[PDB]
Amino acid sequence: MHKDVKAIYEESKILDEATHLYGVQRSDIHFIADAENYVYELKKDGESFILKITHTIRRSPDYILGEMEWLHHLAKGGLSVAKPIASLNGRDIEQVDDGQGGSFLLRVYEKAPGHKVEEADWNDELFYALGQYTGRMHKLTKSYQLSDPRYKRQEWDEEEQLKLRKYVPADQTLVFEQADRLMEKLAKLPKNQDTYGLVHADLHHGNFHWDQGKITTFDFDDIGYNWFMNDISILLYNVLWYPVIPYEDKAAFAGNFMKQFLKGYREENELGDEWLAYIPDFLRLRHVLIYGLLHQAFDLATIGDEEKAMLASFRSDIEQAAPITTFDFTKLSQ
Amino acid sequence: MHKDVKAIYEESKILDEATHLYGVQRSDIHFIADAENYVYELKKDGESFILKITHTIRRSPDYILGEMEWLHHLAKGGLSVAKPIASLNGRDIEQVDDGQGGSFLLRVYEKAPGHKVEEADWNDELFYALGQYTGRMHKLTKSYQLSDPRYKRQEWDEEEQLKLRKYVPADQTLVFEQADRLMEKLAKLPKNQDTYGLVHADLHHGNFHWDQGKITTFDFDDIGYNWFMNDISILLYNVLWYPVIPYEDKAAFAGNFMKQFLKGYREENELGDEWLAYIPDFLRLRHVLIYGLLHQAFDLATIGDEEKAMLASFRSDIEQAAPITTFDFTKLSQ
Ligand SMILES: Nc1ncnc2c1ncn2[C@@H]1O[C@H](COP(=O)(O)OP(=O)(O)NP(=O)(O)O)[C@@H](O)[C@H]1O
Ligand SMILES: Nc1ncnc2c1ncn2[C@@H]1O[C@H](COP(=O)(O)OP(=O)(O)NP(=O)(O)O)[C@@H](O)[C@H]1O
Ligand SMILES: CC(C)C[C@H](NC(=O)[C@@H](O)[C@@H](O)[C@@H](N)CC(N)=O)[C@@H]1Cc2cccc(O)c2C(=O)O1
Ligand SMILES: CC(C)C[C@H](NC(=O)[C@@H](O)[C@@H](O)[C@@H](N)CC(N)=O)[C@@H]1Cc2cccc(O)c2C(=O)O1
Ligand SMILES: [Cl-]
Ligand SMILES: [Cl-]
Ligand SMILES: [Cl-]
Ligand SMILES: [Cl-]
Ligand SMILES: [Cl-]
Ligand SMILES: [Mg+2]
Ligand SMILES: [Mg+2]
Ligand SMILES: [Mg+2]
Ligand SMILES: [Mg+2]
Repeated sequence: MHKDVKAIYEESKILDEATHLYGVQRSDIHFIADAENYVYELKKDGESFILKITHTIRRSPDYILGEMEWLHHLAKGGLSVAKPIASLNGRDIEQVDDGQGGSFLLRVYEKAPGHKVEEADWNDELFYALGQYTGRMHKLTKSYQLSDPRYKRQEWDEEEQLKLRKYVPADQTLVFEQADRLMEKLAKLPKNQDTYGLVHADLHHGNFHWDQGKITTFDFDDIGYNWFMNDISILLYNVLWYPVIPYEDKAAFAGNFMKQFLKGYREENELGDEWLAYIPDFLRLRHVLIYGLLHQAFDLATIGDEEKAMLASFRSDIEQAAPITTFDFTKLSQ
Repeated sequence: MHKDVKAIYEESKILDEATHLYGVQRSDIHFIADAENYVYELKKDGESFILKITHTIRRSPDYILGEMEWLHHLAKGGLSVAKPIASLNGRDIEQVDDGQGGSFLLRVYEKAPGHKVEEADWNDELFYALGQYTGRMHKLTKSYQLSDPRYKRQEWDEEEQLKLRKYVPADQTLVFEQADRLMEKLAKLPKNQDTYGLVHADLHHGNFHWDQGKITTFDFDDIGYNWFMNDISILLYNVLWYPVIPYEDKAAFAGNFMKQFLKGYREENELGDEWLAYIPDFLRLRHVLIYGLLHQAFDLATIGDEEKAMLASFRSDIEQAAPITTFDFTKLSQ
């Protein structure tokens, strides 16, 4: 959570607003998580919904409307996504004055059917199904047309958490050098309809439900224009980071995941073998992004020595330009 | 900091006791750090001292007296170490009742002459000097005679922070499997007076001062019986973790540090080349220890998602039995 948002959020006050805006009682709202947004389950007329709250420090209403517009496009095209629900005043986003020049932004979505994947689900069938779904998502995004420039989502390199100098101590000169080199390397990549588009940009097993083999995604809060190969790499990063079943051999796991994923992906979208060589760079970019996120979450003048000790490990991985995995992804060519 | 100690520490009350025990005004007590102990600089009659405060949750007075007996052995042998200073009541350790049947434990040391190493002093000359000093320390420890068994320091395997099952969730089955395998593997190693003895067990560049080429060590809080090559490996782990000058190539840095260190070490103590093969195991052991330390410091029920995300990276390194570096230390044989 962005440290400046955490500092201003008063939960009982803003949830009181939600009660009137969505026509529920406080007892119908249940906390889920507070990672990037404040997320709650909201019960109304038998059914379950999901309330996500954020703030203008990190999101504008128009930017969120660009998320909703893409969601609509995907749902129209037959992809299972969790759709927004309007407030009692008919709004997709409710804006609440914080009293200090900003706004809390509330929005509600349908609760995706099924559940997050568990050990019994963490297998080749899942990885294949993720590939099929992601392929379908990328094919569908090729026909997306932005209705209004107000709602334009960011390009990959505009991401706030990649602005390391804003959040990381100025003395970490090698960190900035390696990050700069990497973003300069990825900026050399070509972009066309078949390689680059509006993508989810945070695929992971906290952001979808599995309902007897059927995937429904959510958490479209970070969508942006990006390479299809990067969208895939971000999922890989995430499954390597938080594996449902812990692994002893990282390379072997990465290779098997990608083998199964790509079998499914290839049934639904064409992407050239040349992109496989860039997976390691995209994995390194995610690591840089996480280092930025962590610094945007922490005040280094107050955090503990233990947190600093863990941050030191991440710092050195970035300074080394250490590969996330030793698996040679080029061997997964068709 | 041990989470149970952090929970009960009443700083102001305890520092009020320190004013009378060591004869200093509250304004002449300056906070330094709160990593494993609460550490303060004391200013008295134009000289400087160091106050370290802990609690009976993690240390007994007799165990600390074991630290001090070794310090005096080393000092008598000509090694520069920061010696304890008695309180105004003539005691090497002062105890302050916590109100619940435990005690805060206060003790004061000489402030070591010199300063912490910086970028300008991070070079082959330092690494060589560290080798010389460490070799002298190991040679000196061979003649240590323990006075009474009350003051015995622990064997390596008795370390609290290696007791992962006490602090880490029971479901991290692969973590425990790897930790157990490694501890059993190291238990196969031979021990004799030339390979094993009472050692510092936490050498790092936060734990010594450099005064124009002369080293004075401190933070003897974790001394215990261990292999000489593990004492050396622990220093290596620590310089790789918090390098004063960040490196791009970990293996090259590790190799160069050890080459310079061993040149110095070999002038002052003879240790067989067969031990070099065990550096990677000892480095992995330290990584296990740090995982235990972090769990001892954190309450997983209340820590934030950002800390958990960093811990997940650590967990996976242990699960993979990932080597800390790819450098082949057996190439540094004579
Ligand atoms: N539409 C939905 N349907 C069902 N459950 C959901 C839905 N949206 C969110 N959740 C649940 O609430 C959790 C948090 O929501 P999420 O949208 O992941 O928040 P976030 O703050 O953006 N977290 P991050 O994944 O770190 O960016 C998810 O992991 C799900 O458990
Ligand atoms: N004898 C001393 N002379 C000079 N400075 C000292 C001395 N002892 C401690 N310090 C300073 O106080 C800091 C913290 O003391 P230290 O003994 O390292 O505490 P700790 O809580 O055991 N930390 P750790 O290194 O994580 O085990 C050191 O890094 C030095 O900056
Ligand atoms: C606190 C944060 C570091 C947690 C992290 N989340 C992310 O890495 C991403 O959501 C962010 O990197 C992303 N929101 C940043 C962005 N700008 O897109 C982690 C990532 C993750 C991986 C696999 C399964 C998971 O359930 C999760 C998860 O829930 O969150
Ligand atoms: C919060 C804690 C993780 C910080 C860490 N300290 C250690 O790793 C060691 O002091 C402990 O592992 C050690 N006290 C545990 C033990 N049982 O001996 C770090 C280690 C370190 C490495 C290099 C230079 C440094 O200044 C430091 C430092 O000051 O502390
Ligand atoms: Cl709640
Ligand atoms: Cl709206
Ligand atoms: Cl399977
Ligand atoms: Cl005493
Ligand atoms: Cl254990
Ligand atoms: Mg999410
Ligand atoms: Mg999100
Ligand atoms: Mg220390
Ligand atoms: Mg210490």
